[PDB]
Amino acid sequence: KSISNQVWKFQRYQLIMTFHERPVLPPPLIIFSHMTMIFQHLCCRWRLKLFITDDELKKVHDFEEQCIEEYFREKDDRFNSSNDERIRVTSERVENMSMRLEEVNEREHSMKASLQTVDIRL
Amino acid sequence: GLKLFITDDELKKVHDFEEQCIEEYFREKDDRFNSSNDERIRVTSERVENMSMRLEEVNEREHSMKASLQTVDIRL
Amino acid sequence: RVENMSMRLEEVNEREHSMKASLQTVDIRL
Amino acid sequence: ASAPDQLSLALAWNRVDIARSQIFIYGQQWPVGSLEQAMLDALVLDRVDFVKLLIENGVSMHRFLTISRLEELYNTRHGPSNTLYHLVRDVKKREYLPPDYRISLIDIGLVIEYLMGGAYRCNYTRKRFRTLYHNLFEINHFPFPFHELMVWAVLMKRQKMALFFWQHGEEAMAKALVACKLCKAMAHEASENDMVDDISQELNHNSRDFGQLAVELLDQSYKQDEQLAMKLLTYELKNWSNATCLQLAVAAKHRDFIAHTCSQMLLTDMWMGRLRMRKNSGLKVILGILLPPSILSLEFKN
Amino acid sequence: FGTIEFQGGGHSNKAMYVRVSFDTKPDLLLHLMTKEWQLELPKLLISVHGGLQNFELQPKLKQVFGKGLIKAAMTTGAWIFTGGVNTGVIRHVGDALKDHASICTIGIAPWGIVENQEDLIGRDVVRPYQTMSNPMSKLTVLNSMHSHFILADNGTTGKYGAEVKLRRQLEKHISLQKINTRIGQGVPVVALIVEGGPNVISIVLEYLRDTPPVPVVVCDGSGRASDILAFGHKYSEEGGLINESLRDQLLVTIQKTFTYTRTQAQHLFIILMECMKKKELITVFRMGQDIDLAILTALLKGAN
Repeated sequence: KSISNQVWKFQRYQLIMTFHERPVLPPPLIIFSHMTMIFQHLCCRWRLKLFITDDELKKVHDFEEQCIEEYFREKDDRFNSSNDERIRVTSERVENMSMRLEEVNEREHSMKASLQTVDIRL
Repeated sequence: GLKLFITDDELKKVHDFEEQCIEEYFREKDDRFNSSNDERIRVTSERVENMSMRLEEVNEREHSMKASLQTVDIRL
Repeated sequence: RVENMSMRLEEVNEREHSMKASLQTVDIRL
Repeated sequence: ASAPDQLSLALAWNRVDIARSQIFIYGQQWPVGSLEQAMLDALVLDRVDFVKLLIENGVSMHRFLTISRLEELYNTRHGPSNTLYHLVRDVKKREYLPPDYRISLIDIGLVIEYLMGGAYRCNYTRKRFRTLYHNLFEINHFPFPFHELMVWAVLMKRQKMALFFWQHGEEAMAKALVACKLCKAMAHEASENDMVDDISQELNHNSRDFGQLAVELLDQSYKQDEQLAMKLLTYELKNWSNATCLQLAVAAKHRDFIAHTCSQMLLTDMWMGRLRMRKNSGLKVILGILLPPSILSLEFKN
Repeated sequence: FGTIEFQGGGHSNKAMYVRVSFDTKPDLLLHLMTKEWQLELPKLLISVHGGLQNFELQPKLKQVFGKGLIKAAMTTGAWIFTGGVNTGVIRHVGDALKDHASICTIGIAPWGIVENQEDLIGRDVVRPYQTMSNPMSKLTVLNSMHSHFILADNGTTGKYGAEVKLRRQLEKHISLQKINTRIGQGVPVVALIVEGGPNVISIVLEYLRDTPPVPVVVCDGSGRASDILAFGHKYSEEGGLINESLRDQLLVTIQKTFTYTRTQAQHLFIILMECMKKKELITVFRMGQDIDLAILTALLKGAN
């Protein structure tokens, strides 16, 4: 049921189009319709496709550029705002926090020794 | 039947009860939002961001410290 | 804990602004 | 050394942070033809960020690309394996070979009417392009060369570049569907020639990847502007064999694209026909089937 | 004149331009920027200023500055009004526009200092232009990814100052006509100062001592003149009352950040007190919110 309740929605397109190109003349009255076929085919011998032109085509191409740009921007947003990569970036920067603070404590330890060495002055 | 007719005084008390309930409902909602896990992760992350910038800034500016203090030691 | 870090680092940084004041004031003497 | 034999090694070294500042650097005077043969290398070298390095450099990927440039790019045994070589032999046998077999463009095109299937007579099989195959082997310049590199990446299954050629270009809804059915299609002939089934595993995975990308480009474009998404789904794809996105998605049998709300209310419109009625359907129209005079009391449209 | 087509420098863009003598009629430049260039009249001008030399800042100072200027240009549909060549503050607003893109950016440069002068010749012709920027030659290429450009020769090579008066009178001209809202103001010219040197103190004096009083915004955290305006701004009380300890701290950062002498520092301090008289028309953006609030607070203040 989980497949078939959209498989019929897919099978709408085959259903829509097979009638739409089928001879819209009556099914048991085509006696007159085949006759309309062979007549029109030989008489003209002697005698969904919107078919847009370059104005709209340019107003559709630049639309799709906004759609594909904003898509690839938006994908990056869910990756950089959902919890998994939030933990990843916070843990990795705390990695670097432990090295930068390491610098700060040991370097200011020698700065406290330099303040006492400046007490050997005034 | 269930349409209990009610006089003004009681109507002020049911209004007071109802306004106290709406304000406490939005209070219980905003501390559910502010103590839920995601929000804690989101704030901690942004905090860490500012921490990263500044602690690095303390590192470079102390570097200016240790150079200046050594230069002051050179003048004594 | 990181709440306490933010307040603390804030105090260390404004303090070290005061330390730049001390370093330049000692540079005035020499 | 000079920059022409610098990048030979740098593209071989695969270090994005070496020639981004070096090899090409303000002050270096680049020769002629060295970058364009370095693209002829890079596409086969599966250079994902190095092709886009040379694009940001300003290789006009248009002017670079010629008729026998794509040919030279198809006749190379470098990179990953080519299912191409199994197909070039399947479709020539369908029409009527030593490792010197020349993979003719119209054969890559034949692979097209075989794999994509259906009608879909490709642009290469055009009698107009057929006279330039004999007259050449700005004619070599392609109108929209982006598209012929899109087909290039997916034939030799090079998927890192196949996602790269897709954010750059036009008709991206079309290229998503064309690549999706074409890669479901290689997932058919890989089982037909009985190659190692792990390619069929990841070409069903790549076919479904282009499959989600067609959908999240569709529901994306829906909430931007719904009426103009109609024009995208219906207009003639002159480059992609004079076709239509719904005509190629049912060709793909990509069920989920057909079922997304946008294509469904398009389909309902066409089922309603030139009618606005859209209310108590079935019963009102069946009164018009039997009785003529009810017809005048329906809301049509224009 | 014509169109500049960039090879290299990231995405390919076409930034059409003209060559201008530095004393042209700005009214015909307004006819130019409405008809031949075909630009709409905005409701905001930022005039971004700084030192002519390259510099670097703190990282999210760059992020806040990069986001805020273009986000202002999106909330107002503003015409940003820059200094042209790819140095310093103008390289930074170039990185700012590279940070979003997705606007109406105009740069005015000297033709005498742009690299590849003889390459830059045309008559209404699309010309391929290079991002080739030799460090050996002192000639500096213009900023790449803008959309409009005026290259302005004074005849000589290697000097500034010929475009400052043109910039001043051109934005004076653009502020003289009635704005599109047309209630009794021009376009609100607002002057952003990231860092800046000694001359930007006299340019903010040319901005403040002006009718209309141009709302200027200074940017803190950047350096040089901006931090000493900040030092006179936070420790100000009732305006011009500034004592001597931070005066000497300011004078040793004028003698170390600017490396001036003692009398040059005292002279520039006289100019600093003359500028610190007016504290309300300046708006001091400080780091710690973007320059959105800074530019639009100043917009309203000088909208008057």
